[PDB]
Amino acid sequence: STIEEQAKFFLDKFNHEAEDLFYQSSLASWNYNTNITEENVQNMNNAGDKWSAFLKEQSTLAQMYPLQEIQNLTVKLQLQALQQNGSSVLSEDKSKRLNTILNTMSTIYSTGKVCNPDNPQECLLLEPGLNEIMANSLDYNERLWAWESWRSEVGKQLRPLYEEYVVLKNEMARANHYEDYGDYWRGDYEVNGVDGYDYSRGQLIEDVEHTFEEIKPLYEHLHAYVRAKLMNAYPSYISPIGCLPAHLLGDMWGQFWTNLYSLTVPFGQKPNIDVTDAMVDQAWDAQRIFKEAEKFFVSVGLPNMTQGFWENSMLTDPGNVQKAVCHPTAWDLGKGDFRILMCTKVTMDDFLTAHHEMGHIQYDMAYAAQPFLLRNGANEGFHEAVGEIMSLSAATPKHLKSIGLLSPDFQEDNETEINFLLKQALTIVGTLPFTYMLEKWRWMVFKGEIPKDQWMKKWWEMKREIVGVVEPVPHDETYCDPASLFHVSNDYSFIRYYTRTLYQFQFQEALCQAAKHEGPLHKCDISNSTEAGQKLFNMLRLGKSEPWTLALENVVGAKNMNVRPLLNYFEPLFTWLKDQNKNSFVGWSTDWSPYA
Amino acid sequence: NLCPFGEVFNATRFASVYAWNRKRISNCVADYSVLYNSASFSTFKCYGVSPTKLNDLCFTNVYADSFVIRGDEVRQIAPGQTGTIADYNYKLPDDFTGCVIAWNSNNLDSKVGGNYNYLYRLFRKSNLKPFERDISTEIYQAGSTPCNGVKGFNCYFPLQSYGFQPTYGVGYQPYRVVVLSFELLHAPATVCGP
Ligand SMILES: *[C@@H]1O[C@H](CO)[C@@H](O)[C@H](O)[C@H]1NC(C)=O
Ligand SMILES: [Zn+2]
Repeated sequence: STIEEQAKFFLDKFNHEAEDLFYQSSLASWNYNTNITEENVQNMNNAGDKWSAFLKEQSTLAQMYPLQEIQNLTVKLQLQALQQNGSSVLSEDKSKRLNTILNTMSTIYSTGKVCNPDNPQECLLLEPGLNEIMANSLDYNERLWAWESWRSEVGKQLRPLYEEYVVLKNEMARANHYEDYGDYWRGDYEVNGVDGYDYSRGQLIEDVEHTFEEIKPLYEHLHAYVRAKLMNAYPSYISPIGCLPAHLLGDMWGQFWTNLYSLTVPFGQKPNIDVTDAMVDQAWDAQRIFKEAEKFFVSVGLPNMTQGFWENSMLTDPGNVQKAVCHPTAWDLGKGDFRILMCTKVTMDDFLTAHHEMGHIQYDMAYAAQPFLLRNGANEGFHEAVGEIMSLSAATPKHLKSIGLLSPDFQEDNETEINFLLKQALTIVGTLPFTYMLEKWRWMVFKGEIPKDQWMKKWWEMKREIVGVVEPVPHDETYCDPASLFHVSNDYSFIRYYTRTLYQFQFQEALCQAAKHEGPLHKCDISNSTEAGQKLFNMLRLGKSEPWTLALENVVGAKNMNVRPLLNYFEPLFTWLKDQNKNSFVGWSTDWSPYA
Repeated sequence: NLCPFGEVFNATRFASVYAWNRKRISNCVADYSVLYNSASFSTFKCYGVSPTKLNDLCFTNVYADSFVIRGDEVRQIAPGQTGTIADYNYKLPDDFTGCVIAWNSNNLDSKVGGNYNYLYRLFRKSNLKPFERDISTEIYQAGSTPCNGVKGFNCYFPLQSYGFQPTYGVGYQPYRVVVLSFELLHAPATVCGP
């Protein structure tokens, strides 16, 4: 037999045992997240350990079939996905040292306490306390205390660990033949061997910076509008030509500007629409919400939820009888078992995340016929982009009338649309400079372009230059402000939040032309469009079996990430912001500081 | 006297598809009426012969083959089909005269921890001839290097288990299958209808 035939036999054996062991680890993980008992933790860890040990030995076996001798593309992708997954060429002592660092940083983040200057027994955690201040406080001093202390108590603890974390992760990346840990993260977008669809690891950096250049004009006018509104919220605290202080952005870091909506609302006399009151009046329960979300996907030609979905999912809080992790998640246990984990309430928000999370399930169901190792999103940004566009259509006033939650003769003023679009921009657009700047700093840190003696100096130089945000107090190199964010201190890639955001508006734009939508892009509902459901399904069914550039082409007709669909969604707001900023200065000086 | 159909369909345990069980049925009056109008079979496909007409003609020898497979594999129990089950476990002849009967047995053949009683053969040197049975457990040689009975790289154990659990999707749930083969020859014909 040839090497390719031998590898196909190896995957046939692997797929059977992997599906069994992955199901057992998923069922044990499900039982813990739906019922937190000590016995369920032990069953989850042991089943997870058995799965991790299995992947490690199968990865070493998969490396025994050389990639260069395989000709079938589907076999090559499965072997490559197994040779890289479960590989641990780091030394034993350095692997334990890295894991200890990772666990120490995670514990510092989740247990770090900040105590009041007045009372040292009154202590606040980030998880329920500092975040509440940063999201709801209108007091300049209270926000500055929470912002600066989190970085003074917790941030300074992570700095020595993050220094060793960088070099140890770079060693792990070189053991997998990547240039550094940043290069290793960018390997998710790599495509080799397919003529016309290839994509190099360095191409992601150039494509991210090229798209961001076209985002700058829209962000600059969003920045200028928010600044002028913030000068009235905090008079004598904000320069009309300077950056925004970091502690006044609506959360601990400025990741999203969503909580600034109450200070920057375009028309504060027109309330945003909310069908929460209509659901309670019509006696909606959690089952109705998910039955309605099921009707949405069926309306575009997608399949119904399986009978096991309704029997095995957890769509309400179990109660006091069982303690559960109340965090909306879509589960793909394998073997045709799909469930949603949600403590649903009868609110418009939970109604929308149901369409989001069912979107994941539709994605998982579509590529279930793929081989095991290809049952994943095209790249790391495809899945959440699919869930987000479900929420986009389900939230439109067209859709809410169709299901009886809005009145038939409800009228949409352009003022309420500008209100809606600005709330969207604060979340969607406001996070894009934050995300790009954060990963860029991490990329240059990993490859050594930013030495440790300039970590915080360069960090706040790019916060000023790229994001237009300035520190309220100066920070020397004893600080580690990046690590104060969960993703940086818990070792999670971040650029996916940038690429996914561009993907989702590429998808929605392409699906709305297939749905023959006429008006502005943000008013579009793909419901009852068989052609829109088929265009999306022709990608969902692929999984990882094709390069992500081909998967994107099946939907949008182009092979690359493009930012024009995003700019088209916010075009009604872009024109409005430009007129509001006629009297104001657009852009920012990097010289001004609240402490200077 | 009636035919032992209740012993085949209502059996406590079915066989594994790789060791599918065969029972020859003769010297009895068959009541196919209880069968084709049971409303509990998800698959009742007949080839050559006709349902609701089997209660008329006598047959020389009637064979009943039974086993358990998963739902997505029931399509392979048909003439001229291809797959792990049709190739290596149970092969129906291309010119098959008989009926394929299948029903969901999740309530009987699934345990929460996983039911490892039902196996299937994953590898074989060649495809199975029609109605052939392979119950050997010889190590399969996937490469050119000999195995010499050692399980390892390119040397696999040929039987795998379904691990049926009740929370599986319908395509992975256990399905009990009964294949009825009919033949008429110039021999004492003792399988008639009422
Ligand atoms: C199996 O037994 C049940 C009684 O429990 C009976 O109703 C059914 O008809 C039997 N099936 C066959 C094929 O004889
Ligand atoms: Zn999601």
